Amino acid sequence: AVKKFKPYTPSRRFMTVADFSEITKTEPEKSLVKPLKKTGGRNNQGRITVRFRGGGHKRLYRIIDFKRWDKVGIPAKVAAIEYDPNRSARIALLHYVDGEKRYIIAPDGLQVGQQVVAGPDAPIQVGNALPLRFIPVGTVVHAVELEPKKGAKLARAAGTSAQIQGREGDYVILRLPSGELRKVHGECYATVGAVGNADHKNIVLGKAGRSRWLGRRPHVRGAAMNPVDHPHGGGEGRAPRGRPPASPWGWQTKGLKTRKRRKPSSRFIIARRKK
Amino acid sequence: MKRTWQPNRRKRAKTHGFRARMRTPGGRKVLKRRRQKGRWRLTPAVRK
RNA sequence: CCGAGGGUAGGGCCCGUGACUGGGGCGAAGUCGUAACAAGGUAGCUGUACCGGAAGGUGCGGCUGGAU
RNA sequence: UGGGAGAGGGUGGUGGAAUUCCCGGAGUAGCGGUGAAAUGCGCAGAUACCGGGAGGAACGCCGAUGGCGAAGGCAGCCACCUGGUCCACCCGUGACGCUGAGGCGCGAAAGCGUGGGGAGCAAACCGGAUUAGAUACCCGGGUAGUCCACGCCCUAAACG
RNA sequence: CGAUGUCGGCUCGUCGCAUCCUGGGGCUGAAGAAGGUCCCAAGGGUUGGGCUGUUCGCCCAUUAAAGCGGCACGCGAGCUG
RNA sequence: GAAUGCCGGCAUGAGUAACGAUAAAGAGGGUGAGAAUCCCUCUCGCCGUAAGCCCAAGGGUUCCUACGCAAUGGUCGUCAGCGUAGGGUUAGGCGGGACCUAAGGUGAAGCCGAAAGGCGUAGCCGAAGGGCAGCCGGUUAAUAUUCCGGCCCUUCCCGCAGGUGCGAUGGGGGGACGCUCUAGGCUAGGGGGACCGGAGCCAUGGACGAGCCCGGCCAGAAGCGCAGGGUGGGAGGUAGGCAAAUCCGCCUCCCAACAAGCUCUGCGUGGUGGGGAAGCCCGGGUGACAACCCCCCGAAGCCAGGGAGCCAAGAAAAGCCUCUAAGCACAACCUGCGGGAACCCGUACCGCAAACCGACACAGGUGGGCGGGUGCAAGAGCACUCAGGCGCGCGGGAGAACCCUCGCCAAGGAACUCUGCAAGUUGGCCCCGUAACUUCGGGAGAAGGGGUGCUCCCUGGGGUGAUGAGCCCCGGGGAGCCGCAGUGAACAGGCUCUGGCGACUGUUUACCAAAAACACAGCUCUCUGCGAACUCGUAAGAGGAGGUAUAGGGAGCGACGCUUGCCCGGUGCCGGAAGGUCAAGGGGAGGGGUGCAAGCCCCGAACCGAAGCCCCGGUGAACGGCGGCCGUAACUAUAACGGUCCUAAGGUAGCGAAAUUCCUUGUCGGGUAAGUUCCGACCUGCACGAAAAGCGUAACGACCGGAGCGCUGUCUCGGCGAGGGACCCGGUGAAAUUGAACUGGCCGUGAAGAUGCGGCCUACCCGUGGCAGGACGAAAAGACCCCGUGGAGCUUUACUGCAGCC
RNA sequence: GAGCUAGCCCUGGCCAGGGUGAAGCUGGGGUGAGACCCAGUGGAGGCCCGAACCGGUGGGGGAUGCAAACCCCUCGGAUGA
Ligand SMILES: *C(=O)[C@H](CCSC)NC=O
Ligand SMILES: [Mg+2]
Ligand SMILES: [Mg+2]
Ligand SMILES: [Mg+2]
Ligand SMILES: [Mg+2]
Ligand SMILES: [Mg+2]
Ligand SMILES: [Mg+2]
Ligand SMILES: [Mg+2]
Ligand SMILES: [Mg+2]
Ligand SMILES: [Mg+2]
Ligand SMILES: [Mg+2]
Ligand SMILES: [Mg+2]
Ligand SMILES: [Mg+2]
Ligand SMILES: [Mg+2]
Ligand SMILES: [Mg+2]
Ligand SMILES: [Mg+2]
Ligand SMILES: [Mg+2]
Ligand SMILES: [Mg+2]
Ligand SMILES: [Mg+2]
Ligand SMILES: [Mg+2]
Ligand SMILES: [Mg+2]
Ligand SMILES: [Mg+2]
Ligand SMILES: [Mg+2]
Ligand SMILES: [Mg+2]
Ligand SMILES: [Mg+2]
Ligand SMILES: [Mg+2]
Ligand SMILES: [Mg+2]
Ligand SMILES: [Mg+2]
Ligand SMILES: [Mg+2]
Ligand SMILES: [Mg+2]
Ligand SMILES: [Mg+2]
Ligand SMILES: [Mg+2]
Ligand SMILES: [Mg+2]
Ligand SMILES: [Mg+2]
Ligand SMILES: [Mg+2]
Ligand SMILES: [Mg+2]
Ligand SMILES: [Mg+2]
Ligand SMILES: [Mg+2]
Ligand SMILES: [Mg+2]
Ligand SMILES: [Mg+2]
Ligand SMILES: [Mg+2]
Ligand SMILES: [Mg+2]
Ligand SMILES: [Mg+2]
Ligand SMILES: [Mg+2]
Ligand SMILES: [Mg+2]
Ligand SMILES: [Mg+2]
Ligand SMILES: [Mg+2]
Ligand SMILES: [Mg+2]
Ligand SMILES: [Mg+2]
Ligand SMILES: [Mg+2]
Ligand SMILES: [Mg+2]
Ligand SMILES: [Mg+2]
Ligand SMILES: [Mg+2]
Ligand SMILES: [Mg+2]
Ligand SMILES: [Mg+2]
Ligand SMILES: [Mg+2]
Ligand SMILES: [Mg+2]
Ligand SMILES: [Mg+2]
Ligand SMILES: [Mg+2]
Ligand SMILES: [Mg+2]
Ligand SMILES: [Mg+2]
Ligand SMILES: [Mg+2]
Ligand SMILES: [Mg+2]
Ligand SMILES: [Mg+2]
Ligand SMILES: [Mg+2]
Ligand SMILES: [Mg+2]
Ligand SMILES: [Mg+2]
Ligand SMILES: [Mg+2]
Ligand SMILES: [Mg+2]
Ligand SMILES: [Mg+2]
Ligand SMILES: [Mg+2]
Ligand SMILES: [Mg+2]
Ligand SMILES: [Mg+2]
Ligand SMILES: [Mg+2]
Ligand SMILES: [Mg+2]
Ligand SMILES: [Mg+2]
Ligand SMILES: [Mg+2]
Ligand SMILES: [Mg+2]
Ligand SMILES: [Mg+2]
Ligand SMILES: [Mg+2]
Ligand SMILES: [Mg+2]
Ligand SMILES: [Mg+2]
Ligand SMILES: [Mg+2]
Ligand SMILES: [Mg+2]
Ligand SMILES: [Mg+2]
Ligand SMILES: [Mg+2]
Ligand SMILES: [Mg+2]
Ligand SMILES: [Mg+2]
Ligand SMILES: [Mg+2]
Ligand SMILES: [Mg+2]
Ligand SMILES: [Mg+2]
Ligand SMILES: [Mg+2]
Ligand SMILES: [Mg+2]
Ligand SMILES: [Mg+2]
Ligand SMILES: [Mg+2]
Ligand SMILES: [Mg+2]
Ligand SMILES: [Mg+2]
Ligand SMILES: [Mg+2]
Ligand SMILES: [Mg+2]
Ligand SMILES: [Mg+2]
Ligand SMILES: [Mg+2]
Ligand SMILES: [Mg+2]
Ligand SMILES: [Mg+2]
Ligand SMILES: [Mg+2]
Ligand SMILES: [Mg+2]
Ligand SMILES: [Mg+2]
Ligand SMILES: [Mg+2]
Ligand SMILES: [Mg+2]
Ligand SMILES: [Mg+2]
Ligand SMILES: [Mg+2]
Ligand SMILES: [Mg+2]
Ligand SMILES: [Mg+2]
Ligand SMILES: [Mg+2]
Ligand SMILES: [Mg+2]
Ligand SMILES: [Mg+2]
Ligand SMILES: [Mg+2]
Ligand SMILES: [Mg+2]
Ligand SMILES: [Mg+2]
Ligand SMILES: [Mg+2]
Ligand SMILES: [Mg+2]
Ligand SMILES: [Mg+2]
Ligand SMILES: [Mg+2]
Ligand SMILES: [Mg+2]
Ligand SMILES: [Mg+2]
Ligand SMILES: [Mg+2]
Ligand SMILES: [Mg+2]
Ligand SMILES: [Mg+2]
Ligand SMILES: [Mg+2]
Ligand SMILES: [Mg+2]
Ligand SMILES: [Mg+2]
Ligand SMILES: [Mg+2]
Ligand SMILES: [Mg+2]
Ligand SMILES: [Mg+2]
Ligand SMILES: [Mg+2]
Ligand SMILES: [Mg+2]
Ligand SMILES: [Mg+2]
Ligand SMILES: [Mg+2]
Ligand SMILES: [Mg+2]
Ligand SMILES: [Mg+2]
Ligand SMILES: [Mg+2]
Ligand SMILES: [Mg+2]
Ligand SMILES: [Mg+2]
Ligand SMILES: [Mg+2]
Ligand SMILES: [Mg+2]
Ligand SMILES: [Mg+2]
Ligand SMILES: [Mg+2]
Ligand SMILES: [Mg+2]
Ligand SMILES: [Mg+2]
Ligand SMILES: [Mg+2]
Ligand SMILES: [Mg+2]
Ligand SMILES: [Mg+2]
Ligand SMILES: [Mg+2]
Ligand SMILES: [Mg+2]
Ligand SMILES: [Mg+2]
Ligand SMILES: [Mg+2]
Ligand SMILES: [Mg+2]
Ligand SMILES: [Mg+2]
Ligand SMILES: [Mg+2]
Ligand SMILES: [Mg+2]
Ligand SMILES: [Mg+2]
Ligand SMILES: [Mg+2]
Ligand SMILES: [Mg+2]
Ligand SMILES: [Mg+2]
Ligand SMILES: [Mg+2]
Ligand SMILES: [Mg+2]
Ligand SMILES: [Mg+2]
Ligand SMILES: [Mg+2]
Ligand SMILES: [Mg+2]
Ligand SMILES: [Mg+2]
Ligand SMILES: [Mg+2]
Ligand SMILES: [Mg+2]
Ligand SMILES: [Mg+2]
Ligand SMILES: [Mg+2]
Ligand SMILES: [Mg+2]
Ligand SMILES: [Mg+2]
Ligand SMILES: [Mg+2]
Ligand SMILES: [Mg+2]
Ligand SMILES: [Mg+2]
Ligand SMILES: [Mg+2]
Ligand SMILES: [Mg+2]
Ligand SMILES: [Mg+2]
Ligand SMILES: [Mg+2]
Ligand SMILES: [Mg+2]
Ligand SMILES: [Mg+2]
Ligand SMILES: [Mg+2]
Ligand SMILES: [Mg+2]
Ligand SMILES: [Mg+2]
Ligand SMILES: [Mg+2]
Ligand SMILES: [Mg+2]
Ligand SMILES: [Mg+2]
Ligand SMILES: [Mg+2]
Ligand SMILES: [Mg+2]
Ligand SMILES: [Mg+2]
Ligand SMILES: [Mg+2]
Ligand SMILES: [Mg+2]
Ligand SMILES: [Mg+2]
Ligand SMILES: [Mg+2]
Ligand SMILES: [Mg+2]
Ligand SMILES: [Mg+2]
Ligand SMILES: [Mg+2]
Ligand SMILES: [Mg+2]
Ligand SMILES: [Mg+2]
Ligand SMILES: [Mg+2]
Ligand SMILES: [Mg+2]
Ligand SMILES: [Mg+2]
Ligand SMILES: [Mg+2]
Ligand SMILES: [Mg+2]
Ligand SMILES: [Mg+2]
Ligand SMILES: [Mg+2]
Ligand SMILES: [Mg+2]
Ligand SMILES: [Mg+2]
Ligand SMILES: [Mg+2]
Ligand SMILES: [Mg+2]
Ligand SMILES: [Mg+2]
Ligand SMILES: [Mg+2]
Ligand SMILES: [Mg+2]
Ligand SMILES: [Mg+2]
Ligand SMILES: [Mg+2]
Ligand SMILES: [Mg+2]
Ligand SMILES: [Mg+2]
Ligand SMILES: [Mg+2]
Ligand SMILES: [Mg+2]
Ligand SMILES: [Mg+2]
Ligand SMILES: [Mg+2]
Ligand SMILES: [Mg+2]
Ligand SMILES: [Mg+2]
Ligand SMILES: [Mg+2]
Ligand SMILES: [Mg+2]
Ligand SMILES: [Mg+2]
Ligand SMILES: [Mg+2]
Ligand SMILES: [Mg+2]
Ligand SMILES: [Mg+2]
Ligand SMILES: [Mg+2]
Ligand SMILES: [Mg+2]
Ligand SMILES: [Mg+2]
Ligand SMILES: [Mg+2]
Ligand SMILES: [Mg+2]
Ligand SMILES: [Mg+2]
Ligand SMILES: [Mg+2]
Ligand SMILES: [Mg+2]
Ligand SMILES: [Mg+2]
Ligand SMILES: [Mg+2]
Ligand SMILES: [Mg+2]
Ligand SMILES: [Mg+2]
Ligand SMILES: [Mg+2]
Ligand SMILES: [Mg+2]
Ligand SMILES: [Mg+2]
Ligand SMILES: [Mg+2]
Ligand SMILES: [Mg+2]
Ligand SMILES: [Mg+2]
Ligand SMILES: [Mg+2]
Ligand SMILES: [Mg+2]
Ligand SMILES: [Mg+2]
Ligand SMILES: [Mg+2]
Ligand SMILES: [Mg+2]
Ligand SMILES: [Mg+2]
Ligand SMILES: [Mg+2]
Ligand SMILES: [Mg+2]
Ligand SMILES: [Mg+2]
Ligand SMILES: [Mg+2]
Ligand SMILES: [Mg+2]
Ligand SMILES: [Mg+2]
């Protein structure tokens, strides 16, 4: 339920902010945070390898449990729901009856005080994690492992989900958030429900400084540069592309497919994405 | 206005100093050449 | 002190007028088509919407003030 | 107080028929379409047939000259929440009524905003016909939209 | 071309006369007044504005008249730009 | 003898420019061979959120003292940051190290690369971050939290006493955190005092006064007081914190809770130790048994790890505390006390500058802290002033032009000019009041106006205190006084109307462009299923991202509103298991060389044989493209209408002489006395047009047009005045340039613009202040232009390669 | 060679004073309940004015400079990209 502002500056006209309603606890678990080393988009050579990064707010990385089969059969209580700056989803603090504490991605509808559990027998309930093979067909699911024991890989951004479409041998058929149909192995774990904070996409940043807070530095168009910089550079006056639209490194950028041809996982993609 | 030379003792020793030169093939050739030329200083002076 | 009034500045309403522009009424015998009246030759009308030299056409839903 | 009939409204679920697309099988020389045709589709294997799958929308028979609502309007089936209404008994209140300028709310379709959805249909638009023309009627395509959620618009042959 | 700064303006003049005005004349299709045309004449004079970078030109209000050309399209070791 | 040759020497310009902020000087006395320039005194001026003081960096003896003045100092010099010599820097507590970790660097394990080398977990290094024990005064020519004095404190070793399951690089707690706003109580700092202490003072008309002037504190252990921070206690279970655990985490129960208690800081007090002014006399001495007290203001600092709100969600590690493990419980650890032990390096001086960076004693540049008082609404603004520091290392005259910076101006008031360029005007605060339009915020300080000092009288509310007085803060009313003028000085918007462009705040060509350019939220297309795509790298490895389609890359467009039409024949991209073409390779019909021969050797047709291309389709917010001629209406004109040629399709809405219109100052209308610009229209748009977006749009702009009001030295049209220069005298004393020169005008001539040639004219020799017409004056081997089988950046369906990808 | 400059990383520091007055909260009004209105409180913002600080808009001076980019007046930002 994104929050609007009254137009008392030019920027507040359009700025929207998340409502932070579900959030119940406003400082993180000290034993579960570590420093998140900012890169600026520089690699170990010191070279920029991802342009226009840097200068964002300081952040702490919250260690997330993307396995959950770590603690089969051990129930936990949902102790708190918290803001995580490192991802779009909110996070849930779990107090296991073990005493062990862990963060998971907070699915939609998860309530503080309820109990979650992981394992092949867990009830089909929002927040529980089971291997895919034991989840009934049609179940909306999130935080899906892509190979057994390798960690939750798919459907983690705010609002996303995968839907279980059918089974075939050792594999289940998922409709990913992109609409691709894919075979994922049945022993791969997944969590019942959709990721929460589904309004995240309707946030209007509102001003250029807001992008700067997130570490987004200004993006400069190819058509704004010179020929030494960019295929679109140069020209007297403004200029149209004057060639097929291209990246700074010269490859075409309107249509040109880029997935590797002979990639082994092609045997597991049923149908490519949609819309 | 601000000129180009803004002296800094730690910067000087860590950039042109004897130990920076020794750690690198080109820095050792600098030392080898300044010794062969007979320089009284192989490396810039800084107080430290 | 108040004070006719004069001056300065800014508002409100009305009237007249204006390059040009909008459609309206009217005018014995102009040009284009033929939308409506018969099932008017695609039943018509309709609110809306999009489109077309023009009447109009088509979509969606509605009315019989429609015929057989 | 005790009863009743009903597509009255809202929420959540859920069933089968059909269309379209996808995969597998089998099969070959046309299919489609019209007044007649052509565009279109088809040996790169279509149409017609069988099995599998996905998805949206609408609910056949019952169904009526029927029922419900103040109107707009409401039709598979199930559950919950909720309105109106009629009948019987003749128990309670004791004229507490009628209407109603303003006000407030509801208000088909189309249209608008922000998300989503998209099978079929289909403004615009393209093509094939017809024609003197044919910015039409007919034919093959096809985008909004038609569907959902919230928020707008407030119109009508909103008619008995 | 081992460099002669290039438009216009401003400032400062100076010269030519094929004379705009003023002075002197002949002819007139010169009644007067006012013109037209040509001859002599360079002493002095030849305004202030609107527009445009403008030169030029058109317009306003005047005037005896609001002349035309040269001086490296006079003048940037004088200014402007 | 020439190479704008090379090196050196020495000329010319020339006793010329200049002598480095216009804060400013005068005199007396001293010293000395010599004095505007050194020392001393008095007077004057300048800074005072500094031009004063303290740190850090950087510099490296410049510090202090004696003796010097050749050179250095823009003059002088007896002076000096200069020459010579001697002296000077004292730490367990300040800073760094024997402590921690941050980016990053390095790197046993390991990975990679022809070599050199590149990576890389832990570990190690790495600080202005964490952590950790000293305050006040005195002393030197020169150091001082360092020496000394007083009062405090830290760690290490050993010992005594008492207590305890002691013990760690291992587990846990803590350390430990943002931005804005902010409470209570304090301190720093400051204002006042009719109170306390003080050398004196009474002038010039008056005052011996509740007069003037000066000062009225600082540090302090335990204890106590005030104000705060931190913190639940008990028990049972326990499978989690990579062994163990009595610790920690989780569940339960009992008790305690806006507390209290324990604990830790800040402030006050505090044994005690210090300090102590004017004035006067010669840095000192006196004052002085100095006094050291009350009231007010009051932090941005302290209590602090305080409170609240918000989104963009805010280091690590050690110290420290707790738990246990081997081990050891004769040990070991905790608490108290005692004695001993306590190392290395820095410390002088400059430090907004004459000692640092700028070749200079250079008007530039340089991070942190303190930065007093009065008034002006506030304040670090402005004016003046304290403490303290300076008068800027050439002066003395004169009172021309001209230049700079500044002041004023009759009448006019933009007539100036490309342009109101520049300079006026306006200017703070309080009150009254305020338009179109709007996205309802704004536009707005709209505009426009009134008030503003001083005196007396009455009165309201708050803070401190006590509810009162005093001090202090915000006021309300009445009556008066003076001047030309009351934000009386200084600091402090001119305003409006209307267009173009860009939504907006931002960014940019360091050093000629700040803009309409870039960016920007936002819109769309496209790629990417995760060992993602993409990027850097030979690779390993990285970034992407410890992210996962509500995410990430690429591209265009550029808030928002209303919208974004037709063309897929060419190019691109996407789809298409057929067909055609197609390399190595497979195959081997059929040949050939050689040998006596077995054989050896070579060529080789059909046929099979990938991507790519061809071919079949799709696709525009992919590259792009969106017609011509002729005729036609009952006045004319013009064509709603028709004919025909061509195309892949013939530009729709909206806009239009435009930041686009050539003809052009198009035509008409507005504004003006007059308008090539401006605004509104028209449309035969040379040559607009829909995300290289189309048309609008409130607000915004040191952007660019046009107009009006206000006001002006911009101008008619100039005048006067000030100061710094220019000028003269003393001191010091450059420069580019320069073939040599005994270097005039005209009319000619001459390589076509002559001081230098011809003819004539004119002219005694040499300077000084001025002006710029010439010396085709100086400067820089023309940037334009061409030429060279010269160079370089850029492009592409030029050629040929290569990475990369298939 | 990144001691100048450009970007990023780690860790610190700085931004006088005044003005405007968002949401929220409270109360009052309102209604079937609401929306909503009013007042108070509150203190938001690439908000406003203006020093430090960061800039470099217009003009003038300078032009063998005080300076190989400076000086004067004026002007932009100043809680934020
Ligand atoms: C012509 O005007 C020329 C241009 C020099 S700068 C391009 N000027 C002198 O030649
Ligand atoms: Mg908003
Ligand atoms: Mg609003
Ligand atoms: Mg939330
Ligand atoms: Mg930690
Ligand atoms: Mg990293
Ligand atoms: Mg690295
Ligand atoms: Mg490196
Ligand atoms: Mg990149
Ligand atoms: Mg980057
Ligand atoms: Mg993310
Ligand atoms: Mg979150
Ligand atoms: Mg799998
Ligand atoms: Mg979004
Ligand atoms: Mg961020
Ligand atoms: Mg951009
Ligand atoms: Mg460009
Ligand atoms: Mg460019
Ligand atoms: Mg480059
Ligand atoms: Mg290139
Ligand atoms: Mg290129
Ligand atoms: Mg280009
Ligand atoms: Mg360009
Ligand atoms: Mg162009
Ligand atoms: Mg360009
Ligand atoms: Mg381009
Ligand atoms: Mg092009
Ligand atoms: Mg290209
Ligand atoms: Mg896909
Ligand atoms: Mg600089
Ligand atoms: Mg530096
Ligand atoms: Mg250093
Ligand atoms: Mg350093
Ligand atoms: Mg350094
Ligand atoms: Mg180095
Ligand atoms: Mg070194
Ligand atoms: Mg080597
Ligand atoms: Mg070498
Ligand atoms: Mg040397
Ligand atoms: Mg030696
Ligand atoms: Mg060296
Ligand atoms: Mg009809
Ligand atoms: Mg008809
Ligand atoms: Mg009909
Ligand atoms: Mg008909
Ligand atoms: Mg149609
Ligand atoms: Mg066929
Ligand atoms: Mg076949
Ligand atoms: Mg579907
Ligand atoms: Mg009864
Ligand atoms: Mg309706
Ligand atoms: Mg057709
Ligand atoms: Mg025909
Ligand atoms: Mg559709
Ligand atoms: Mg009816
Ligand atoms: Mg030349
Ligand atoms: Mg020369
Ligand atoms: Mg020249
Ligand atoms: Mg020259
Ligand atoms: Mg003039
Ligand atoms: Mg006559
Ligand atoms: Mg004359
Ligand atoms: Mg004359
Ligand atoms: Mg002119
Ligand atoms: Mg000319
Ligand atoms: Mg002209
Ligand atoms: Mg006359
Ligand atoms: Mg002339
Ligand atoms: Mg000429
Ligand atoms: Mg010419
Ligand atoms: Mg000229
Ligand atoms: Mg000239
Ligand atoms: Mg000049
Ligand atoms: Mg000129
Ligand atoms: Mg000259
Ligand atoms: Mg000259
Ligand atoms: Mg110019
Ligand atoms: Mg010779
Ligand atoms: Mg020379
Ligand atoms: Mg030479
Ligand atoms: Mg020579
Ligand atoms: Mg030489
Ligand atoms: Mg010599
Ligand atoms: Mg020489
Ligand atoms: Mg010499
Ligand atoms: Mg001389
Ligand atoms: Mg001279
Ligand atoms: Mg000079
Ligand atoms: Mg000088
Ligand atoms: Mg000065
Ligand atoms: Mg004197
Ligand atoms: Mg003197
Ligand atoms: Mg002297
Ligand atoms: Mg002397
Ligand atoms: Mg002296
Ligand atoms: Mg002061
Ligand atoms: Mg030095
Ligand atoms: Mg000397
Ligand atoms: Mg001397
Ligand atoms: Mg000597
Ligand atoms: Mg000297
Ligand atoms: Mg000097
Ligand atoms: Mg002497
Ligand atoms: Mg010393
Ligand atoms: Mg000590
Ligand atoms: Mg030791
Ligand atoms: Mg370490
Ligand atoms: Mg290191
Ligand atoms: Mg270290
Ligand atoms: Mg440190
Ligand atoms: Mg210390
Ligand atoms: Mg102490
Ligand atoms: Mg001594
Ligand atoms: Mg103990
Ligand atoms: Mg913490
Ligand atoms: Mg933390
Ligand atoms: Mg920290
Ligand atoms: Mg905040
Ligand atoms: Mg104190
Ligand atoms: Mg005070
Ligand atoms: Mg007396
Ligand atoms: Mg346990
Ligand atoms: Mg403390
Ligand atoms: Mg004393
Ligand atoms: Mg005494
Ligand atoms: Mg502060
Ligand atoms: Mg604190
Ligand atoms: Mg706090
Ligand atoms: Mg760390
Ligand atoms: Mg024992
Ligand atoms: Mg040692
Ligand atoms: Mg010292
Ligand atoms: Mg100092
Ligand atoms: Mg400075
Ligand atoms: Mg400083
Ligand atoms: Mg100083
Ligand atoms: Mg010096
Ligand atoms: Mg000094
Ligand atoms: Mg000096
Ligand atoms: Mg200096
Ligand atoms: Mg004081
Ligand atoms: Mg003030
Ligand atoms: Mg002076
Ligand atoms: Mg000075
Ligand atoms: Mg001086
Ligand atoms: Mg003088
Ligand atoms: Mg004189
Ligand atoms: Mg001055
Ligand atoms: Mg004056
Ligand atoms: Mg006067
Ligand atoms: Mg005047
Ligand atoms: Mg005027
Ligand atoms: Mg006037
Ligand atoms: Mg004017
Ligand atoms: Mg101009
Ligand atoms: Mg003023
Ligand atoms: Mg108005
Ligand atoms: Mg208004
Ligand atoms: Mg207006
Ligand atoms: Mg407007
Ligand atoms: Mg409004
Ligand atoms: Mg005003
Ligand atoms: Mg008054
Ligand atoms: Mg007075
Ligand atoms: Mg102002
Ligand atoms: Mg214009
Ligand atoms: Mg802008
Ligand atoms: Mg711009
Ligand atoms: Mg625009
Ligand atoms: Mg806009
Ligand atoms: Mg924009
Ligand atoms: Mg700003
Ligand atoms: Mg520039
Ligand atoms: Mg430049
Ligand atoms: Mg430069
Ligand atoms: Mg400039
Ligand atoms: Mg520019
Ligand atoms: Mg600007
Ligand atoms: Mg730019
Ligand atoms: Mg923008
Ligand atoms: Mg947009
Ligand atoms: Mg989108
Ligand atoms: Mg690469
Ligand atoms: Mg290699
Ligand atoms: Mg990573
Ligand atoms: Mg842009
Ligand atoms: Mg609008
Ligand atoms: Mg095409
Ligand atoms: Mg095509
Ligand atoms: Mg194509
Ligand atoms: Mg092939
Ligand atoms: Mg084309
Ligand atoms: Mg083209
Ligand atoms: Mg259209
Ligand atoms: Mg036009
Ligand atoms: Mg015109
Ligand atoms: Mg236009
Ligand atoms: Mg054009
Ligand atoms: Mg034109
Ligand atoms: Mg023109
Ligand atoms: Mg005209
Ligand atoms: Mg007119
Ligand atoms: Mg025309
Ligand atoms: Mg384009
Ligand atoms: Mg263009
Ligand atoms: Mg426009
Ligand atoms: Mg606008
Ligand atoms: Mg702007
Ligand atoms: Mg601007
Ligand atoms: Mg004007
Ligand atoms: Mg003047
Ligand atoms: Mg003077
Ligand atoms: Mg002399
Ligand atoms: Mg000298
Ligand atoms: Mg000679
Ligand atoms: Mg001679
Ligand atoms: Mg001579
Ligand atoms: Mg002569
Ligand atoms: Mg000639
Ligand atoms: Mg001659
Ligand atoms: Mg001569
Ligand atoms: Mg001769
Ligand atoms: Mg001769
Ligand atoms: Mg001669
Ligand atoms: Mg002669
Ligand atoms: Mg003569
Ligand atoms: Mg002289
Ligand atoms: Mg002279
Ligand atoms: Mg001359
Ligand atoms: Mg000259
Ligand atoms: Mg001169
Ligand atoms: Mg000359
Ligand atoms: Mg010459
Ligand atoms: Mg000349
Ligand atoms: Mg040369
Ligand atoms: Mg040349
Ligand atoms: Mg040259
Ligand atoms: Mg040149
Ligand atoms: Mg040429
Ligand atoms: Mg050639
Ligand atoms: Mg040649
Ligand atoms: Mg060449
Ligand atoms: Mg080349
Ligand atoms: Mg690629
Ligand atoms: Mg640097
Ligand atoms: Mg600030
Ligand atoms: Mg403040
Ligand atoms: Mg105000
Ligand atoms: Mg308020
Ligand atoms: Mg609140
Ligand atoms: Mg601001
Ligand atoms: Mg203001
Ligand atoms: Mg600057
Ligand atoms: Mg400047
Ligand atoms: Mg100015
Ligand atoms: Mg000059
Ligand atoms: Mg210069
Ligand atoms: Mg300056
Ligand atoms: Mg100034
Ligand atoms: Mg400001
Ligand atoms: Mg501020
Ligand atoms: Mg920031």
